[PDB]
Amino acid sequence: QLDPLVVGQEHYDTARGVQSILQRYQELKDIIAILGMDELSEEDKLVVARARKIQRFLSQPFFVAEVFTGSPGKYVSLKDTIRGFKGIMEGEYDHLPEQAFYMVGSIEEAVEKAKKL
Amino acid sequence: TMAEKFRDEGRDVLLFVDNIYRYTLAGTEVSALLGRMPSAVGYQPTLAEEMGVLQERITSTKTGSITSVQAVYVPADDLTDPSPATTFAHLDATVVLSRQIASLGIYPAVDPLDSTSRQLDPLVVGQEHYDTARGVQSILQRYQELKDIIAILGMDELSEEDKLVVARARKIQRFLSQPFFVAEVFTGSPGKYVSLKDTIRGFKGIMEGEYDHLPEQAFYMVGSIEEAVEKAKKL
Amino acid sequence: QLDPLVVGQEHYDTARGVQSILQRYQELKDIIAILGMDELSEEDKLVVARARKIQRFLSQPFFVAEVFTGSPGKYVSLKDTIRGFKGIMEGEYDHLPEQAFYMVGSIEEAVEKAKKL
Amino acid sequence: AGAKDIRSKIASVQNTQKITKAMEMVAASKMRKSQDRMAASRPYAETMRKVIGHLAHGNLEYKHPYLEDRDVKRVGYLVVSTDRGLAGGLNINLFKKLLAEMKTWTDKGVQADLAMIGSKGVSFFNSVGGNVVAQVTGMGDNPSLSELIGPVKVMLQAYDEGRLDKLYIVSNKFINTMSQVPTISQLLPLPASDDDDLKHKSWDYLYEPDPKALLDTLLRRYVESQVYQGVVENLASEQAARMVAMKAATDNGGSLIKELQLVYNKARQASITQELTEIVSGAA
Amino acid sequence: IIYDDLSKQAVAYRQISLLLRRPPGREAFPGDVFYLHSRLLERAARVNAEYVEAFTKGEVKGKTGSLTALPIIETQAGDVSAFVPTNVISITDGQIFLETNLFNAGIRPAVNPGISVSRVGGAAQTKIMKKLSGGIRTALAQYRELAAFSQFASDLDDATRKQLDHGQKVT
Amino acid sequence: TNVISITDGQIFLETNLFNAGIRPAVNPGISVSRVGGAAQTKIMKKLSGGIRTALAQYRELAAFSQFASDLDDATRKQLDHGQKVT
Amino acid sequence: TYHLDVVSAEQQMFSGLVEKIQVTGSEGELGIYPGHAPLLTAIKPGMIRIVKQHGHEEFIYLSGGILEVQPGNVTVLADTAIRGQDLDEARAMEAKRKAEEHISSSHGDVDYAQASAELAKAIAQLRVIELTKKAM
Repeated sequence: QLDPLVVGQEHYDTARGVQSILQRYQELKDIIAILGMDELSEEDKLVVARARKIQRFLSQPFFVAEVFTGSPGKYVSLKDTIRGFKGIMEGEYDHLPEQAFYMVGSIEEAVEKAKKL
Repeated sequence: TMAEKFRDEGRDVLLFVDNIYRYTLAGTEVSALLGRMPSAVGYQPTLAEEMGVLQERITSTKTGSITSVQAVYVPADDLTDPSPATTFAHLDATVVLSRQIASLGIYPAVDPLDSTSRQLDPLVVGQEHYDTARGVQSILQRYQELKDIIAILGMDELSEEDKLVVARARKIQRFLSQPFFVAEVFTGSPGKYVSLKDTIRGFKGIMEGEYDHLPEQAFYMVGSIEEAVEKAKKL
Repeated sequence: QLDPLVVGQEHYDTARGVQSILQRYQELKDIIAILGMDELSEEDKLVVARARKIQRFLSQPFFVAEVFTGSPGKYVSLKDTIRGFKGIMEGEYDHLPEQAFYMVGSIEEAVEKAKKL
Repeated sequence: AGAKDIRSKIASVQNTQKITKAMEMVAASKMRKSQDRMAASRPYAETMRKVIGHLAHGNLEYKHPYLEDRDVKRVGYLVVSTDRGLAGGLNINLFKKLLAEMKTWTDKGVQADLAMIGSKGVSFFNSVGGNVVAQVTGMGDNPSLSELIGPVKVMLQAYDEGRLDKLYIVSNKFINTMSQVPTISQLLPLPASDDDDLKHKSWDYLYEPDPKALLDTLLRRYVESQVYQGVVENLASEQAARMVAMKAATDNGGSLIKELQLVYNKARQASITQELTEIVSGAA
Repeated sequence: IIYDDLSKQAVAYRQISLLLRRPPGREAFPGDVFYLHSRLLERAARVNAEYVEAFTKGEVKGKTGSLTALPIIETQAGDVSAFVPTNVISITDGQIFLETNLFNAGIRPAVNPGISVSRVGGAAQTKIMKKLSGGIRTALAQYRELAAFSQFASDLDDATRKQLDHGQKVT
Repeated sequence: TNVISITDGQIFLETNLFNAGIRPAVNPGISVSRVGGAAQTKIMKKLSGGIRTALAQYRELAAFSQFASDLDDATRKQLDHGQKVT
Repeated sequence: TYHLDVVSAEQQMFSGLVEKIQVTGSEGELGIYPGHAPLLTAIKPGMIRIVKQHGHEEFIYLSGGILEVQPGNVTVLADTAIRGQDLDEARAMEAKRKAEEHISSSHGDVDYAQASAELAKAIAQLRVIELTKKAM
């Protein structure tokens, strides 16, 4: 079902952009291992930071996993999902730390978490 | 059996089997239909006898003879599979045709390095033929690696005796081409039938610097070598 | 029977050190196979040399194989072997060639055979 | 084991073979470039040595410390080493050749002082326990002279300050694409180069302002230049060693696919037999 | 004619054959799975004017008939060398091998050159296409390995730097 | 393949670890327990969370152990913490 | 004309026959015409003017170096970077620091980094030599 005519170009482009960011970050993990972080370009260091943030933002606390971890669950619509990943990839949330995305739920809660941090 | 009839007339016969592996597989299909238990890799229990009772009628005889040229397909690229291993027990010679040798415009595309026979012994073919063949084989398989050194470091690195091995190997590799009578309607040139002795002459020549002085395209598609010189003449 | 309580701590410790070196040597055989030996570290060329010595020193001439090789059989007591393998593992025989260990009895026969090269 | 594991190992050895073939081709192209950059550096040192010869032992002479021996109380080494692995035996042959002679020297009571080019020698001697006083690393295949001014400034400053008595450069010498040899060679005090000026009865220079201040800079620049030449030859030697080592590795992988395929075929046939026999003998 | 999965016909035949207790063969396919696809695909033929004339009893004389067939086969994990794929590869006159690594990367249709070939070849191709397209296939089959070697190599020789980007245009 | 499907966990003991000295030879990367933290005292539950991650990062990096002389120092520390915890 | 060579330690900056040049010497500005008698001097950082034969003038920038004139040949042994006393002492101090503080910088050969990492991953836990029965 993931083709433009059935999901729309917005959802399709968001999903393809996320995939391509994570693919590039996989290309780069093994350069980071050998040559270290400080050797990447200024363009690539941003791909690294956004890929890590995206990789965090995919996590989510389930309402039923509350028994394993205690943290309360979250339900996230599709609208907020796209508005979140689009916002990360467009460089709009570069001001936050990585862990402001981990197990957050919706993007509007990542800022509220980063303020606590 | 038609070939055996021709043999009884005292002739020399040539029997082509267009794929012996399909003979094996038809044997297996029928064996399964008759309900017999599967043997080594699913092959019929009687594989090496169904093969032998064919391959054993193809022999010379005090009256005539049958030679056989058999196309062979090896499953899973595995020369251990029971069918290849059962066939090779009967094959004397073995010629392999290479896509690459054809890519260079050399026909017939017989790979001289992997093609083999068990008639190549000084006992059977003589010492001169034997060592001429071994000579051209060693030349070709050295050229095989010099042509890699060339491709990675460029020609200029090679020693200057190797710059001559790489000139003799090219002439050998050309002289292995031939104009078939059947090939005219591709190549135009008339056909040539080369007596063995003449091939021994030509390669004994090229191998030992004789004909160093004439260009490599004088050997291509010529036939005998005493026509290589008369093709160089007009080159 | 290979327990600290049965064979004493020193025998057990030597047997396990030998197992560990030979295993570490097994794990390098593919790197050595593909890349050749000169890629190994200075601390993993030494492991390889010590393992290749321990391998030879495990060999012994048998009083019943004299029929096959003439070399007179040797009888090696236990103390005299848990001393020799301790010796090899701690590098105190690193100055010998591998062939000094092939088909000998106690460790002094190897330190002696080395003199003949 | 089982067919489906061995086929995966065959696939990964084939991948390894692709990688080593690529590294061979890359290393060969970089070798050609580096041995061009090597020959491009000859003219400067070639002409500066003729100038130094005419100025130091020509129709007359001036006398710099660097030109005349003195009793060796302690020695310096400029050690050139690669920055990258997979060079084969290159670095360790050199380091052992060095250690043998640093041992031979300290058998006569003299000390040694080390300065490191490249990080492999750094990691090595910082573990064997050498006395390392200046280092430069990460030049890679972009050796530049300005990055070398430091570690040689150290050794020269210590030489004319009296704390060294002899200075060596240890490096590989690129003879052929197929052979490389480690060499320890002297560069202070200046070795004799057969620069005899008997043709130069004919003239002497006009010096602006004076010949001694010029001779000082000439000698310093010459030492820097020869250190740079040593670095560039070590780099081309590294590249050639990597090319040959990766050629070897590709052949080692190709000659192991052939074993894995025999094992895989044996396993394939065994699986077919064991399955079909179970079916046929489980029926009835 | 198009057979959507000849690799599902073989499974239905294996079933209906085992349920009749008939002895099995390799990979538990019935003894004669080859004679199943062989006798099916050997109907796809071009037949000459004498045969059409005799069969149709003289009603049509100028024509030749044909029935071209495109069987489809599914391979597990690209393993072209499995028992039913290597059977059918041995019956047809070519194959178009659709590669998953190209399909995921967005090259659609994912025709893999080099591995895929047509054994009748240019005899079937229209003259203009035979002229223009003659060079393409090997050009791509080589660009696709040059683009592999291009991962480890920067600073490519500008002789190959042209071949890369041309192959990339055409791809 | 049956009893792996029936049970609530698996402890995989591997001989290539046993020989190398790691006794008990539990392989943490392929072992599983589905009851997980619910079957732990809360101190052990608190503490083992970081051990899982130390060993997971170590497994993701360990391919480089045989090249450690050239590794960046920022990863060398993870690759060595993994060894110390193993 | 006479033959001019401008060479650094690293590469050759200029060559060929010339009609005249004007250089800024350490003592003062200079100018070399053909046949100029032998001379040796330092030169300051700055431009150098060449007139290639047939009057084609062009300006080259040199960071320093030494000028050697022989009667019919001249060569300019230029330097790659500004060479002073306090400029070089900064380099010496940085090189001395990096040796005590073990600041081992990385190279920048990304191609070798990628190839080496792929080669390390591909060969990991292959266990090939245990699987095939090679003796070794």
